[PDB]
Amino acid sequence: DIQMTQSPSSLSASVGDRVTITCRASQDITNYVNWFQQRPGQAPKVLIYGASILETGVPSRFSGSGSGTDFTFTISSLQPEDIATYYCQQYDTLPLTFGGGTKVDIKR
Amino acid sequence: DIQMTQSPSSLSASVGDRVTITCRASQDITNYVNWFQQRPGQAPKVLIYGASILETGVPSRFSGSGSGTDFTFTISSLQPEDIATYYCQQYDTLPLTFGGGTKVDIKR
Amino acid sequence: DIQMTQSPSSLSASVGDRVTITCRASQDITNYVNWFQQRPGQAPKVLIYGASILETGVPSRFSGSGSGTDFTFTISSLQPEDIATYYCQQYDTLPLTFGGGTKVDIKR
Amino acid sequence: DIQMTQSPSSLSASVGDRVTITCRASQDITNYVNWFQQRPGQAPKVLIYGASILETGVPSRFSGSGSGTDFTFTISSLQPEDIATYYCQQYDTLPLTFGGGTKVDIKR
Repeated sequence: DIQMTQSPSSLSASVGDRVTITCRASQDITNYVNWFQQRPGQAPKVLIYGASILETGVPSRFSGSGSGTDFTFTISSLQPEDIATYYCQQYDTLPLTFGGGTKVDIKR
Repeated sequence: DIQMTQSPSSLSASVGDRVTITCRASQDITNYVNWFQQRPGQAPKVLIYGASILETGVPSRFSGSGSGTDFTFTISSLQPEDIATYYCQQYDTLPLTFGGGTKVDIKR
Repeated sequence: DIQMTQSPSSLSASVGDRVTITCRASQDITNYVNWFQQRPGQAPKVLIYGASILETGVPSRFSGSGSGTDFTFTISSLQPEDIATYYCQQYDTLPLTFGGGTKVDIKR
Repeated sequence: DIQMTQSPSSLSASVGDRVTITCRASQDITNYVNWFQQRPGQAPKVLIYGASILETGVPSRFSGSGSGTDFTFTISSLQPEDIATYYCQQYDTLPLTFGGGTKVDIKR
């Protein structure tokens, strides 16, 4: 359908680091991308929608960009609370496919 | 902001057993409900879209029904391999929202 | 002295992915940065010197940039041979300090 | 391209023992030799620079000598914690090059 390739699949970094996650769509999805945060045992939580629109009450350290086939999710300055798996989801054409996830770990 | 309520939050079924999980919408979403299967350590996989339409290559023991606000998801005979967390997601109104998920487990 | 902060400290990706590694220097180092590749049990091998100069016989998929305090190492398209730990080293002021390394793993 | 030859490639010493590793330069590098300690899973750490100058906070059982092309690195009494791979690096001529390293181990 529309394939979302997400990289890296895992990353470990330290607090205050910049974290960049990408998503490449199989075809032009314009800016129909959701970025979700999923803490363990939780349900994916909308961070960014419309590829670059931050959901109300989401720290400004999270940002997204791109259009077309290449999207970027940036965590400006990793904070101890950010441990989780991040996902991109295209909502352009059904089925609304998800990239593979990026497991973010924070080193002591 | 459509809230999606899902139950039960956890289950423990013996393989062979039938499973029904529901999603109640905080409003009329017609039939725009995605049902996902999230395996442990993997990304959410589309099982059903359009509330009842099965995805290509999805086992038929999986069925979806509902229209409006109430939706049901059924696994006809829990397989050893159905163990995962299932989620409903609304695609009516932006931003797309998920229900809390249901953690389906197998007993011994 | 001069502190090189490198992120991420670990990453796992797939073949054909773009990989971006950064190094932030404590102070202006101009373009006095070495990027090394270290396969297990091996000695660090110079990939890039002068921050952006590729060492003779190094695949063009490896590139580097930046000046001042922010340097980037990019692997254009990860290849199965690239499994290793990557390091930045500043050679501006003694002692010639190393960033913390990025362990690159490739998922099947 | 200065080649740096280092020996031995491996050692196995009993704690208390004295250790000498050398680095022969493929040419005259005066005294620009770095000696690094690379612990298992960590980045290279500067022990000696300027061939013989000890780094701030470095144990004195570590000494460096040589000028020209031949350099020696000595650990006066191998500590349980000296287990690592040591490396010499020339900083005379670009690009900076490392010797093959010496994997110092402790016996039982």
